[PDB]
Amino acid sequence: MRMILRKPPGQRTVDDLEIIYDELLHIKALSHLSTTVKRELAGVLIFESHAKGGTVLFNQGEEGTSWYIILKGSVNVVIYGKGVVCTLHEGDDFGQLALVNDAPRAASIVLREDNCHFLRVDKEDFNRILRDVEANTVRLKEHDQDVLVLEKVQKYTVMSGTPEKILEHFLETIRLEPSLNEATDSVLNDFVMMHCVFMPNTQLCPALVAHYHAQPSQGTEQERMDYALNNKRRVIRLVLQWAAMYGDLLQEDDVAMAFLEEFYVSVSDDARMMAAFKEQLPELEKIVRQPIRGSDEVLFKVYCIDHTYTTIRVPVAASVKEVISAVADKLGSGEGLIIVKMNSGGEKVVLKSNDVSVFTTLTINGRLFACPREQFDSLTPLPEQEGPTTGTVGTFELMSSKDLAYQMTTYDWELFNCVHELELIYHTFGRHNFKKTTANLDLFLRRFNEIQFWVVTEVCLCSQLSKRVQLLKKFIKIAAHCKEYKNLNSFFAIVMGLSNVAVSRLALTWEKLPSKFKKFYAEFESLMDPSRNHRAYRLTAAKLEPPLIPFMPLLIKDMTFTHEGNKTFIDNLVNFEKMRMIANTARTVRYYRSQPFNHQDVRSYVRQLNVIDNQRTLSQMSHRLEP
Amino acid sequence: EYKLVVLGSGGVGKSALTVQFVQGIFVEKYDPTIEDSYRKQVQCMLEILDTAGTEQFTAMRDLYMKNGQGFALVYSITAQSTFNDLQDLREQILRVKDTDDVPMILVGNKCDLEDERVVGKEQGQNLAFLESSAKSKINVNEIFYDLVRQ
Ligand SMILES: Nc1ncnc2c1ncn2[C@@H]1O[C@@H]2COP(=O)(O)O[C@H]2[C@H]1O
Repeated sequence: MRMILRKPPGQRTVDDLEIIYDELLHIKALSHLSTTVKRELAGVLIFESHAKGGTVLFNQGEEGTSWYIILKGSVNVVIYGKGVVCTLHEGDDFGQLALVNDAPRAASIVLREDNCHFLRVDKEDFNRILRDVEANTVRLKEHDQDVLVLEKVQKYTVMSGTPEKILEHFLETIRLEPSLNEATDSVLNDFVMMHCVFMPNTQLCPALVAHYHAQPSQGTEQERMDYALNNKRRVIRLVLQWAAMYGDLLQEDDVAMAFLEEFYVSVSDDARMMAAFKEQLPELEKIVRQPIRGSDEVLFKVYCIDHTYTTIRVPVAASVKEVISAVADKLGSGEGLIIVKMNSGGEKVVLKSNDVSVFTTLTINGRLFACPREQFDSLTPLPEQEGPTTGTVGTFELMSSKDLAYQMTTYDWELFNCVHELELIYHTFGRHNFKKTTANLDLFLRRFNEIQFWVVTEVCLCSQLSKRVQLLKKFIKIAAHCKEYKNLNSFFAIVMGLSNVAVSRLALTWEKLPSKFKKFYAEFESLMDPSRNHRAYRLTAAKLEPPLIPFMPLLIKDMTFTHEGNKTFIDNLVNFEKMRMIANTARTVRYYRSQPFNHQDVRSYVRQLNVIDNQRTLSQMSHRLEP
Repeated sequence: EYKLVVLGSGGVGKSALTVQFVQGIFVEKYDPTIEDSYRKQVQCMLEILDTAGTEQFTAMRDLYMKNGQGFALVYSITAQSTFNDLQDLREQILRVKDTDDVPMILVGNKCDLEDERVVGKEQGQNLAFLESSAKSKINVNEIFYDLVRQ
């Protein structure tokens, strides 16, 4: 029997094959497999034996060549920096990770006791027979606690796990090979982008340091020196991807910068000893409208009930609590202030002490107020919030439809490029949870409303009917040119401004419009059809090539519903399926900005719009133009 | 074909209700980027147009109001502000639609937590009405049943 299972694959007799197969029916590790697969395994399963407890089956960092099933005895699973992580017993199997992923062994396997017997399947036979059917779901345990769930959906992907184990997995499976230089920069990208949700820099940086200096406990001197070198190379890759992701944003994180400066010294010192990291050390050396930083300072006016104000000097990322303290400083206070946003229409929101970077979350004409709670209901808007009272048609009517659209798209691109991928993450999962600004995203999202209300404002401030028909004609044209430049955001903003109740009301203006532009607009209005998950827009944008500005409100919607629709923690483990979904939606923005884009008077007007955002005012203006 | 619209302020559970109706949180992953994301079949097909996450974009609710045929005016019972905010939305529908009467439903979400409750049942009685819960599956389907009747 043992001699039978020791015979090579092409040496076993028909009777040998039949007697083995009967025994495989008693192995629970093979019970889920089909009859076809099981009889193929009868001519492939090698018997292996070891006498001495403490014998090492394989080392962590070694290339994997075999999958094992335990017949008799037990083994320790040993991971560098953790020691014995768990013990595998009679009936358990191991070693499929390295074979499926084509990655080094994630752990060492060491005999726990004397006289251990194993059934083994070698690499070539495993890929032929088992790769598509064996171990489609793998849940790894450490100290009887579930620590990682991998699923074959071709390598394994992380479904869930602990932050530490997820990082450990993503490190272990970094592809170093130069031909695979972008095929790893995409796998790590999910972790690198999303870590702030489940493993902030305060944990990640210490973990990276511990990983970098972790030495092997198994193998000869040469083997150990090799395992450690590749480990170090992999950690460096991670750090490079992490530093590239953040870019200039590292300045907001003292822990992250302190780590990067210390990490660089460690790599430099190791390079002087081992003569290695020749490619990666100079890349690490480089790292060691403009985008607004959280550490930037703003002069912001906070108003009192009587409409006098204080100018406070605080960081962009300052909390409401810090704002209150700055106002209480300049005014001298111990009188229980609250901060409240107010619209042009009188609508008020009390801000929590918890709220961070609120300056850019205001409406177009919103102002910030400080008062005791009993003053809240008596607050009234400033005259400055109510917008212009005369139009600017005389100015921009003398400008080309094409030129306006171009200068709009140029400015939109500057604003869109200022937005960091991480700002989309902070905005979705909530600013207060990160203490970071989303100021660049906030201002770009505000521009949608700015363009929308610009249209409504100009139409409603145009008393002459004949000129008002010319405005509708011009806006439709500007919208069309914006769509040509693939600026879909400003396109939908103009079309929605036209669809506004104040504008759509003007029957005498719409009736007197040429059927050509009435046809144009009807097509534009159908592009925003919400039917079948905004199918009309989604297909339009899918047809377009990279350099484009997407319909931002829908992107924010996708992001919101991914977060509220899916849980961040499943069974106390990080739901990485969700993390991967959020990351894909954010990378969508990276795809849109992957390619670059191809009259001072026109530039000035477009970048300095004055807008009425008070809907009641705009309706009243519309009702007196055409009763 | 039918189109229903979920309106209300932020932090009210609009999105939680929408997902809990069309599919269900946890049991299945929720992908909001595919055609059938907001569509469910009950014998008629419902398209839910939710203003969750887009509240700052006034044009987005208006477009949804225009295309809508039934309206869910959702508020929270942990927040005083949210029932007060419903007066405006009610009127805003009767301006984009350009009609005289629109079939709608009032919804008081988040009933499951009573120890944090500050609003009462009393207020929403006179303006149907439910004290539904998205996270506790209370009256979730009810909300979207009534609108198809009306
Ligand atoms: N917690 C764990 N972490 C890593 N590997 C484990 C764990 N528990 C069991 N193993 C098995 O140990 C094997 C070590 O080599 P592989 O990476 O090929 O595949 C691994 C798994 O099959």
